[PDB]
Amino acid sequence: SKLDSLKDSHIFQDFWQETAESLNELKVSLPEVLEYLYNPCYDNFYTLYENLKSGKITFAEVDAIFKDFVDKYDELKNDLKFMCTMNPQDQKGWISERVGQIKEYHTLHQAVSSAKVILQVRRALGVTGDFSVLNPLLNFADSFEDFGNESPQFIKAKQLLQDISEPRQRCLEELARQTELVAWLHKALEDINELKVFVDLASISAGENDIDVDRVACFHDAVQGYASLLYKMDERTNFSDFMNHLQELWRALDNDQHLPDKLKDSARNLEWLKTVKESHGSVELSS
Amino acid sequence: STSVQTGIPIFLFKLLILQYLMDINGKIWRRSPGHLYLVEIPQPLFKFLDLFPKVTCRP
Amino acid sequence: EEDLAPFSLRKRWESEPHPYVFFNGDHMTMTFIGFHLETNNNGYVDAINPSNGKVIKKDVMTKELFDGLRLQRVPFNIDFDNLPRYEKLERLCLALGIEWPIDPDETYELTTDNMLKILAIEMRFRCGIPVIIMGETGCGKTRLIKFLSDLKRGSVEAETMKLVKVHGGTTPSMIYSKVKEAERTAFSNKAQHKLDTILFFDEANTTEAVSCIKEILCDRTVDGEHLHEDSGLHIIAACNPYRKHSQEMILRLESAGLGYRVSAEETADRLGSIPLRQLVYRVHALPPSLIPLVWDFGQLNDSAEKLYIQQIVQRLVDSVSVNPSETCVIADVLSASQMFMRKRENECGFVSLRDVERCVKVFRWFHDHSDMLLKELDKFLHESSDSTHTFERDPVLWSLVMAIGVCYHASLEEKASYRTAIARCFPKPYNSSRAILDEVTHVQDLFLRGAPIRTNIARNLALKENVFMMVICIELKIPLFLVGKPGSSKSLAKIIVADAMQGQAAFSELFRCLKQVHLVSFQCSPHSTPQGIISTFKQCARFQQGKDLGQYVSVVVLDEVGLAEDSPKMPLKTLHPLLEDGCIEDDPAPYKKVGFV
Repeated sequence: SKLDSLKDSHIFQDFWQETAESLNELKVSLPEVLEYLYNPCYDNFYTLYENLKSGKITFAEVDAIFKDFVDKYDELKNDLKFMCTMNPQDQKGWISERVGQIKEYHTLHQAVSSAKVILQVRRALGVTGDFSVLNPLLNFADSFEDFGNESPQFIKAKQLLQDISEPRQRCLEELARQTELVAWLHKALEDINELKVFVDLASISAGENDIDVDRVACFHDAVQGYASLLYKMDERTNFSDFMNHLQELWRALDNDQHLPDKLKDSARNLEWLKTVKESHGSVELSS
Repeated sequence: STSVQTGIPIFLFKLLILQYLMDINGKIWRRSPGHLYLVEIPQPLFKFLDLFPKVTCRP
Repeated sequence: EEDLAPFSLRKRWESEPHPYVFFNGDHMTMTFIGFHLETNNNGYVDAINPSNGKVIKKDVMTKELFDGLRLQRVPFNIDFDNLPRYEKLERLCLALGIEWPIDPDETYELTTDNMLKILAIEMRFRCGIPVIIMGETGCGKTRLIKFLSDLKRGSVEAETMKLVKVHGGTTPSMIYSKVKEAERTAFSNKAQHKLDTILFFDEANTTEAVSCIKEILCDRTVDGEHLHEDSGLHIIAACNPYRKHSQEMILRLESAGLGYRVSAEETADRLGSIPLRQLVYRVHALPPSLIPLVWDFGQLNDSAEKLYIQQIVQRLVDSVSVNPSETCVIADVLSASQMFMRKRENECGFVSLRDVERCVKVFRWFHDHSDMLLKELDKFLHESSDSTHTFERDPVLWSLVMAIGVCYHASLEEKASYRTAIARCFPKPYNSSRAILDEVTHVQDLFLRGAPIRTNIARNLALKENVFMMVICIELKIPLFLVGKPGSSKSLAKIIVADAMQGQAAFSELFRCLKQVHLVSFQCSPHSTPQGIISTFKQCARFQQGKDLGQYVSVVVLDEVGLAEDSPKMPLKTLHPLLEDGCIEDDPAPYKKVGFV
């Protein structure tokens, strides 16, 4: 009956398998499953229940147990209803403050990863500029603390990076990791207005099959999606105009969700893109 | 030879009895009274080879 | 077996006594080789072989005649265990009639049965008896005859031995043309250097034209025209033995994936009532009047096999800077793996001494590349594991573990027994089977992650194994054959490999450091001619020409070779030469040897 009341708790199934790997290939009988296997699960689960009812849990168990719930917040509210159906009392003031605490914690660590990738793109683009607000965040990133309480002084700092996403760090790391192409485009192409003749000059030296043709459109959509950043930046910008141009970058992102994979698949064709401009007469007539 | 499994009595009937070998897009071969054709066949077939004038050889 | 009874019943092996006398050509002495002369108490002298006591043929020699042979000082009754190399070489040149010898191969050892085989073959084409040798592929047939050719020529730069690799698609007209050109060059070599030419048909049992070879040597005729007796030309033919597979592998072969396209009783490729599908060597029946002329070599009795694999590994490690002692570790782990293949009622195709040099080639590929592979493995195991798999790895022992991972461990089905029987030879980091299994698991995970990312994929051990084996054997141009059920994730592996194994446009860094691959596919059918297969090989070789072959590999992918199995057009008969030198009816070259999946 207690397992029937607790099968829709993903945390319970996690606890089940991480304490039942703690027994090792054994043919075992049913009455000792209840004592040798069930009672430690129920005792650990009830101590965990009275912990979440009080709030004495540490952050280490918070990011060690709840790691598979990131940006999946309906199952955890439903899971806390199923979690409190075990001991039959009210559920009014317990769920919403800790779900809010877990949302601020998740956006905090998301903001930490965003800060690391934005300093990496700040280094690889060559723009020195000035941010000066993600220094205590990095001094916290190598810090380690053990408590379960709600961090206030960072909230206003996190108002600049509230709504970025769990994606778009992919876009920032595709900028920050493809450095040879962005150096080659600042060296060799240098402006937006030669693209319309460069596409036509590449469309001869490309093949006739469909991958070979669509490399050109992948390059075109990649540089049209990143032209707000790789060509219009001054070398010393502050944070406010940086997010102000990233705003119209998000408008540029809303028409095409596939732009960082287009950047990567264009970035692994740099040898062809170097062959485009210095191409001699490529003597293959066509099919 | 011994690795000529599945063609012997048709060929022997064409050349030795029907006296011909024919290519339908070309020439035709006629066995002639005036040449001797010895056909060395080792050893079903044992009864078909009996029809012909046979010189058997022994250890 | 009743269908193999004239062939498989070897009435004697080499290991039964060979008492030989010869009368020397230029010198005026005698050679008593292969037997000893002992005195009987009846006043007579008998012949007794070494290595045991057998008193065969009592009452042979009188003792006063034996005293006479003391007086005229014949080299009588000499065992060749305690002779040095120069003395055995001068006994060879006195016996073979060679004047002014050198030693052409110092690595090639001369034990007493190698003298008896050399002198036996030389007697057989000194008097006129045809030379047909029935031995396996592993035993030293081509090395012994090349030593005989290099000894009989002495020092002359001319061409004496010509080795014709007979395969299953070897037509009679090629063999006739090769015997005529060998006859022409035999006349030319006798005219210029007074020297005779050997024509060695290797594997002269796989073709239907074996009776044609019977025309060449049993009655000395080329397509109706006679061979000149005073030309100087000797034909040696070698044959593969006849044995049926043990029944458990025929069980695992009839059930491998979907079974055979034809059955075992309505198949057309037979020898007797046995299919050639169920034989170890695909041999046709020898014609009679060569059955009483064939005779057997040794079988490599597993004592000297360690010596041969040691010479092969020391000649292919290139140990100018590898190791002094780990070469012996390679040698005895390969001996242990070969003995594991022997300690079972079957092997795959009795691949001894050719799987070993291929596997040393794989080891050389890994050890040449064991600088970025270990950095990527360090990165992967740090980002995805604990510190247990984060130890420093030896760039020679890791490559040996992966060599036996892809040579032997991939094909076997009893893999855990192989791992626990091969872990008794490895040093400290690989004493357990679990360490070898973990290491091959992490590197298969490394190559699957080096591919572009896929979601909703059947990420299992079979896909990892197929991707890992296919990447390696496309890099090394080893052919690989893959049979599975029709959902085995064996064509998904083809897709993700062909998209990941791009040369410089690769996704990750490991595949960026490897070759570029363009593959030409050909889906086989029961109505498949061999001309399509030849055209596919010539097309991929046409892709491969003009390019840097260290950064470009073409690979044919044949998609339904199970459907081309016993098709009466026989398209796979041409496959065996096209995988060896890359082209039939042409001399080999670069840009012709291509990969095969």
